[PDB]
Amino acid sequence: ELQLVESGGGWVQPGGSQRLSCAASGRIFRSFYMSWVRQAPGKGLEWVATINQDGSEKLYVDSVKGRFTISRDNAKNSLFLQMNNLRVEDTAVYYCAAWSGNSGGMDVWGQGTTVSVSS
Amino acid sequence: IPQSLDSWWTSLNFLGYRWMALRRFIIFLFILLLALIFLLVLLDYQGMLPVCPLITSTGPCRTCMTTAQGTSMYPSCCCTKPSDGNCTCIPIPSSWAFGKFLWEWASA
Amino acid sequence: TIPQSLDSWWTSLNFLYRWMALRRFIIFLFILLLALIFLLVLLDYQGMLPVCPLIPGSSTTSTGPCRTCMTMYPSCCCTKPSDGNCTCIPIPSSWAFGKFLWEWASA
Amino acid sequence: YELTQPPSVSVSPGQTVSIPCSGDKLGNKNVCWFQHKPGQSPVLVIYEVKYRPSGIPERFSGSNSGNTATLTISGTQAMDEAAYFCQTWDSTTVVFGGGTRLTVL
Repeated sequence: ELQLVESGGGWVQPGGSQRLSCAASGRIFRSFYMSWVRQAPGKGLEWVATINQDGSEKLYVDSVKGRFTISRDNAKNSLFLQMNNLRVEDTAVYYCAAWSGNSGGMDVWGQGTTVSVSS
Repeated sequence: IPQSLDSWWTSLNFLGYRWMALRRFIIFLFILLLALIFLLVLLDYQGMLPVCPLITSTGPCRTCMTTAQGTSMYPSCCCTKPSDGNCTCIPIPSSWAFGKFLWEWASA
Repeated sequence: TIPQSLDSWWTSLNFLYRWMALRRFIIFLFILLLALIFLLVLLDYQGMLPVCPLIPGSSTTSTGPCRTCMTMYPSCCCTKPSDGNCTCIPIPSSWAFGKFLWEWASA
Repeated sequence: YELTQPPSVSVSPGQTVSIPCSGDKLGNKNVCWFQHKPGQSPVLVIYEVKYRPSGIPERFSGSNSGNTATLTISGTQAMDEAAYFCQTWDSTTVVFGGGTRLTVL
């Protein structure tokens, strides 16, 4: 099916910016919705962002509205989430999920890139 | 291609040019019809012919995905709610949807 | 009766026993295929051939999932990941197969 | 949207666990269940309340009755031990549950 590999995670000071990249392998990436879901350290899953096929509809959770920008490009088959001005509570592991049409939910998931905002 | 079919037919019979061209054109029309029906069969084989099988019980409705771009989403389930049926939703198969609809239609 | 007339017409075009039987049989097969094609066209016109049109993106989305079946004609649709509700479009009664193929060819 | 799960439920191998997911009006909504294992990506276990993706063992099943949902696991194998999150849609934002830790004794 789809091989999703995230990247772009590392130590950053508070208020910095990161660009997490999910490099989906396969043309079928173009058809599905994608989403970024963060599991905070020692906490449960938390939804971050959702993107449709073309990018007309971009949905964020109330905690990150106005700070994160989800986007995708279909020529390179990649899903980029740009987080700006991170807060100390945004530390998490961000997962790239795909809403496959043969599943009915976030069935295809990526490794999970460990963001770490700290002093 | 039409020449081979014409030769085959005249051989079956016995194993001016305008009407020969007319016979060739009718042969080409038949070949085109066969090609069209074969194309329909192939597209159904590949399962992008969303013929939902009806004519009971419920089923899953999956996520919406767009086929070959176009902002239009390929349907995943077929839903009906009469005024007193409680409504049912049956998924469209990835197998021969048209063929299955024809079969479970011709059964009754 | 029809196959003999058909091969006689073909002979007339040509000329300005087992072979005859085989020719009649292949003509019978071809005319049966054409008859089934016409039957499919008739069924499509009458409306008894549900083919799903591709769901428009501009769909307003329902107030609940498909299983609630909230706004019903035999529509077909899929659950939208945006809000968990599903965007449904009725099957066109008049020419479902034809309209779906026209949409497919338009892209 | 307050969506609640027990902190953890544990059983011996063999019994059947009914993980609850209590949320208001949850009967109207459809619920998905994800299985997250420490160090592995989440796995979609149930979608549309009662339906399993291809490859998910038939042990898993889902249920919904009023303002609550349930994930039923039968014949708990030694691998099943994981965290289980129930997810729904408030209006347009997906809310996940707290997540219950199933441990195989």
